[PDB]
Amino acid sequence: LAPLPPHVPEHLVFDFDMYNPSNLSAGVQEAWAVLQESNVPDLVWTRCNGGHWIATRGQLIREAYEDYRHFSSECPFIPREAGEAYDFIPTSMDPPEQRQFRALANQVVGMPVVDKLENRIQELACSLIESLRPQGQCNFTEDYAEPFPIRIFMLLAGLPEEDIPHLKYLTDQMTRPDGSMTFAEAKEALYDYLIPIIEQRRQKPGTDAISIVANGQVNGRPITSDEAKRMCGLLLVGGLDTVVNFLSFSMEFLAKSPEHRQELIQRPERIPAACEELLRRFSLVADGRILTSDYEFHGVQLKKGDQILLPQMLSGLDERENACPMHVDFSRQKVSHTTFGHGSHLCLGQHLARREIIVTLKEWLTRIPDFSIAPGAQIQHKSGIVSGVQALPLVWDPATTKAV
Ligand code: HEM
Ligand SMILES: CC1(C)[C@@H]2CC[C@@]1(C)C(=O)C2
Ligand SMILES: [K+]
Repeated sequence: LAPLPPHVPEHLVFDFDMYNPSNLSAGVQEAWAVLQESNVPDLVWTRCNGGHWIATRGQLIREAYEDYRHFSSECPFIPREAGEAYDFIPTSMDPPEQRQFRALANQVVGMPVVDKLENRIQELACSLIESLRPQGQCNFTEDYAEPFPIRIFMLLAGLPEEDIPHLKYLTDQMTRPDGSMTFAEAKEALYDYLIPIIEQRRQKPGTDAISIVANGQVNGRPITSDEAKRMCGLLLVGGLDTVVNFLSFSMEFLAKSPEHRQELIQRPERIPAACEELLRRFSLVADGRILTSDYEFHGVQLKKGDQILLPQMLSGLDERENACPMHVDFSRQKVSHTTFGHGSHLCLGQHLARREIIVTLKEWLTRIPDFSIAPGAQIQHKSGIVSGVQALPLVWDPATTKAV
């Protein structure tokens, strides 16, 4: 708890801690939605994590993500020193300047590249699921959620699988620090890892993601080694944490909900619609922006330099955006969310994520149609810049499964 700044009023203080929320034991999204109770203002100030604003409603979150003249991406993380050290590209930049770099990032993770990776993403998911199928049980986080997305990103990036444990450790410190590393120390470690590779790939350009970034042009002039490093690093973080945690949330839910399992087994063409409704319900990111000047937003005076968390998770959980928001409805008519962000920084890896998510649902449900949480397990969630699931022990009877 940091001492309250002169310009912030007493009645908007809502001491929420985003790395360790109060009702976390009930589920991390539920823990965040305490911010949407009837008794909580649209925009509150928490004194936790150095102090910062928290917009709690989707109307405010979208407007702040659209207004980059006031809410800048230059310091997008909380606590302030992580936000200051944060210099990844394209995310730490605002438009107009941001735009050249994003186009280049889009060339290595976009839709055309999801199309090239189609065969491998399918192969690997079938493969891992087939391997687990006869055991009748798995540790989902470790046995699928991590290895499926991660090995596809290491593949794209042309990096050896033996590097996963180091890299995933650093990525987790940047999003759910355990205390052992500052955001800045984690980031430097990641750049240290990428420096030589970028240089090798500048000499002998290849087909992999690092080569493509590193030998790229940003609106016609050559990227520097420095800028390639700051783009590559973002890419690794993006490919090593969000899909991984997202898959666990979705599989935890299906494990507790036989009727939803039955719906996709009966009607698999509903899987894309169900993925979007799961991305709404089990949204997991929350980063934010910094004020470029004094500004009055929805009746609250914001001070130049003030940080504001704009939880991308909160927009589709808001009852004002979706009726009965904690309810999963695959037939939901207008699935509204900001799970993949909003404004000029819209997730560039969202096509790759949706493909991994849909392939996982289809291929898991095809081979292991029936499965549940292990008896006696209480699933724990974790909060931070990206929220996630600590471990997910699943069981099933092999006699009900099929090799495909
Ligand atoms: C469920 C999975 C994912 C979710 C929920 C998600 C969400 C987001 C969000 C909320 C942002 C914007 C943050 C901000 O405005 O500060 C973002 C940006 C971005 N994401 Fe994702 N993401 C996911 C997967 C991925 C993947 C798999 C990649 C591939 C490496 C990726 C790469 C990026 C990049 C490069 C940006 C930066 C866009 C810019 O700053 O212009 N993401 N993502
Ligand atoms: C908030 C994010 C998901 C988005 C991509 C990776 C991430 C952690 C950032 O650093 C940008
Ligand atoms: K910064």
